[PDB]
Amino acid sequence: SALHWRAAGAATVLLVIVLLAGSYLAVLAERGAPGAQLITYPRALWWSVETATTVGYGDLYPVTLWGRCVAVVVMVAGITSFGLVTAALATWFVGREQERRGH
Amino acid sequence: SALHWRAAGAATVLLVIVLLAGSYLAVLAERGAPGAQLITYPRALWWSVETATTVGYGDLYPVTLWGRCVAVVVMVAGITSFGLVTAALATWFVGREQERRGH
Amino acid sequence: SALHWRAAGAATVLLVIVLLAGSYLAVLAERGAPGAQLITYPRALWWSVETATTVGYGDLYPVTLWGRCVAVVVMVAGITSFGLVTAALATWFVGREQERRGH
Amino acid sequence: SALHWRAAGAATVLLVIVLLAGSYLAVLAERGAPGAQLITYPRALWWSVETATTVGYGDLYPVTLWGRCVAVVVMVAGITSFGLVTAALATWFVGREQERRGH
Amino acid sequence: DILLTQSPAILSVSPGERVSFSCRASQSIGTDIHWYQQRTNGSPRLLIKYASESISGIPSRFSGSGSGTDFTLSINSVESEDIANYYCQQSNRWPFTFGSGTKLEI
Amino acid sequence: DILLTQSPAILSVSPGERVSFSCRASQSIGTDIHWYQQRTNGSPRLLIKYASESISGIPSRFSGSGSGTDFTLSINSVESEDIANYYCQQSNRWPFTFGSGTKLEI
Ligand code: NI
Repeated sequence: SALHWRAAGAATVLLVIVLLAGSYLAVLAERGAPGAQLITYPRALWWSVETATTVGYGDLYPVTLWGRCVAVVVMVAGITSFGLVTAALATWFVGREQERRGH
Repeated sequence: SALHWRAAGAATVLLVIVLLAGSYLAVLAERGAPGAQLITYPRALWWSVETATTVGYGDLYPVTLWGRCVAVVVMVAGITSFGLVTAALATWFVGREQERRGH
Repeated sequence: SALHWRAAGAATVLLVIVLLAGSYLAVLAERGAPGAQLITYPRALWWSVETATTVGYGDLYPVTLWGRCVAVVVMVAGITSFGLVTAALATWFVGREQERRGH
Repeated sequence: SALHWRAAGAATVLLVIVLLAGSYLAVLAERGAPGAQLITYPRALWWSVETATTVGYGDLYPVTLWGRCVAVVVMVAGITSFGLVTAALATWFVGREQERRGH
Repeated sequence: DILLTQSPAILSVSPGERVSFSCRASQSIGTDIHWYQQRTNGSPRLLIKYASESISGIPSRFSGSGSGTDFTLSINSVESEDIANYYCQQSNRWPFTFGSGTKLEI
Repeated sequence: DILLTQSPAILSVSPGERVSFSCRASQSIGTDIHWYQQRTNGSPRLLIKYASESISGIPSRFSGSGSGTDFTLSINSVESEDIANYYCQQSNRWPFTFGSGTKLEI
């Protein structure tokens, strides 16, 4: 089927995977760091979504080098996904228009 | 009329709907949770807009599982909308260019 | 000249205008509100940029109905602009590709 | 090779450069300002990424006119890059579709 | 649970003088502070909302001020009909709470 | 309402010595702190803005320092013309406020 639709959805399974692994790696990297708050899975999951969507409320964030390395990956996955859908909706609107005109 | 323009606007009615329902569901889910601040409609509405646009100032955010579930929906609606317009403005600029050249 | 390039730049003059008016209207609406921090032009300008780019650090944000109404406009201008450029860079990459292939 | 792919990657070297210079200029501009927190390179680097991706957690932000001027550049580089990739993924999905149909 | 403290518990003033009741929150609540009046054997009556906003029907001599943790409810020209118990209540964080109350006395 | 406290209220110093006035805010205001000088029967005069920034025309012996809640206004080599009342004022949060003032005395 349509490429743009493959990667869009594919990026949605991937994002979810990174979102779950993120929560796990986050806790693992933050525990051991005095004052760290990203230390239990449940909220660590909420932190991931927050990050991936760049909403960043600031109620939770990493303080260790690895937690942050983990954050950069979640952010990038979030941003790459949300942008690979947009690029998909564009290839779709362009295709439909191209037919409502002649081609 | 033009598809890309239908969904763009349609996503704008939808977003507004999610924005209002969001405010309502937010309060409903957060009240009962000690320390929660998303507890009155007016500000809960300001929280929605904040979320939808991923500006997240951090002055208000959910602390309950359902408030957060509600937040994920508002965020996603905000992001999907703001990206369905971009994909629309692209199908528009592509159409005009395609005529200022020959096709 | 090219439409997509007109609106992109045009949205850049507009954004700057909204960014300046934003700073002015922000102060005007926030002063008078006990505890408000968006009360001097200089920082109010930094707040605008922050908002327009949805970076929201949370060091400054509106607390009055009008300040927030002002914020929604800045956010939307920021988001519409930054998305009207992307849609422009797309019409550009699509045009160049369409020639490096045959059309 | 493909233009859209040149600028996308090119914007990725540029972004990294701005990200590193950002960290350096940030410290340089913030030190000397009482109460400033963007004062050591390591975290200043984490601040850059945060900014570039507009995730803004609010754990670190500039307080001097120059730090902020530096922030506006990082934000814009981040936003322009992340949008020049999207515009690239669009020129790619549009090209593949245009062949899976006839052209 | 936010703790609103109203001290003094009793207030003595002379007819016509300006009086002021204090309410202080255990934490910053912005302006989410609201005042109520309760006379002998009556129910509470909203006097001020959001620290300073006026209510329709309440005598112009009633005013409010404050932010964060310090709030003040004032009454220009204390009369008869003002004799009563005053309470403050916050909406900032759940659950809502009430002050210990302050009794006005002429 | 931010509360700026200036203690001591009076300051005694010997000609030529270094003197320092304290101002402390009830909360963190960053550097939004500004100093004013007021001599007998005169109006206030801006001496320092944003805690440490200098003003054109003010003697180089006047300086300022601080952040958050603790601010200091200093004067290297206290003279005659320095005899006066000193006030601090904040712009961080609305409404602006003023310190209780400190009187210099040689
Ligand atoms: Ni064609």
